[PDB]
Amino acid sequence: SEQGVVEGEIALTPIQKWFFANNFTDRHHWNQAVMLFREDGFDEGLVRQAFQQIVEHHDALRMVYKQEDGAIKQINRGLTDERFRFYSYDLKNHANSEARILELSDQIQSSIDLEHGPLVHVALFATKDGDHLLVAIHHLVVDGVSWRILFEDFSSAYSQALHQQEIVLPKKTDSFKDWAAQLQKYADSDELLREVAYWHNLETTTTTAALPTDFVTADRKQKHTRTLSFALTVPQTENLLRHVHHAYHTEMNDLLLTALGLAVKDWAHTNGVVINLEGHGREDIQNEMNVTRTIGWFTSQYPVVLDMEKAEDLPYQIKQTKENLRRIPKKGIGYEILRTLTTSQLQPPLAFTLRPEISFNYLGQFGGFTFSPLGTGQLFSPESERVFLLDISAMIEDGELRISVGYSRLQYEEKTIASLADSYRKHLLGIIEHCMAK
Repeated sequence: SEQGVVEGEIALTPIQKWFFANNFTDRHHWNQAVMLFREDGFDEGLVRQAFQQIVEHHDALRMVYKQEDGAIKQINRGLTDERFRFYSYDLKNHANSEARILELSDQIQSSIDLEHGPLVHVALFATKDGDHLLVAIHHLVVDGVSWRILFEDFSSAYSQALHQQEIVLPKKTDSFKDWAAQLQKYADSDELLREVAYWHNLETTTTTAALPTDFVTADRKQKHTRTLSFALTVPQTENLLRHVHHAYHTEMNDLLLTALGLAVKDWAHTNGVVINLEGHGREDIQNEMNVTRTIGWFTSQYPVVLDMEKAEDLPYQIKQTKENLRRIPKKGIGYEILRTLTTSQLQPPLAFTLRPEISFNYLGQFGGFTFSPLGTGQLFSPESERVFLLDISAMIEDGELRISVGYSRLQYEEKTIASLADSYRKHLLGIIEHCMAK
């Protein structure tokens, strides 16, 4: 892994190709953001010095996207242009802090220039009760794991800055340019060709059953998106984290998907649902690649087929799903590589016919700052089109496993969604109390 400054054109990864093929409205407004807080406040001269080193260290944050001849070309720029856009607000005397911060946050969320950059927007909101720091980055160069690297490096860069040290960050891992270059070689490799029989077997043995909606609409705009969330108590979560795993020796994704399949069964009255599960995507694509400290959009999407044939036997149900995901090779990273990067007609005719309507994503459990209670503002454009009928996220914060279901109000009433969420909880509690008795 080189430690210099990476420049030049990079190839579009499958998750990047999937973003452009959707043809979103205002595709420049499609970000991920976090809002930080510090009671004693931030120093803007130190925040700028930290981000000046972060964007120089992580070369993927200097990316721009050009639409020449209709095709899209992403170039990793050098240290010649601006590395980030900064916003400074002095709201120490203002009346309403939340309504003013949220209003300014949304404007910063929608002002990302994709062709000329920069893709990183940093906003500092100074109030009478501390300083709020908003960090909004376009989703094309960041994902969940990349944000954990950001929290580590920024907390270290800001620490070295106040101690009047020259900011020294850990050694660079493989660049995002090297990953995408190796991704095409692994795409045309023969190890990936050994997966075609599995994905082809999956696409032919499944029976599609459309999920019921309260209403039918052709308006998939993001402005109609609402979220219904439920959380578990911190004794229920630690039981799920420390006392229920090694009875079946499962992982987090096994128990969360088992209770999800039974929830859809008690809610939509089905026995088979195809879920669009998302993985970290930092798997072994040969060449001994290392992307532990690499920031980028590595998200891998692949359909998972849940079976609710016999929901009475919960022991048989958990073992059914646990062994269902073990059958998947390399965490499904090879699925969309086969439909976006592979340059050969695969000997078994793979058609990619599975169209999942539910998306699942487990973000994981979430040291110098603190996270602000304020929101980040609208992350997508209000005119942006919805891709999935239901977006189900899962994260652990403050010792509480908190599930969130995203839906459109033009398709579901909040009561229909609340039934699926209450059915999802009555199975999560049933699993932890069943796995703790074993």
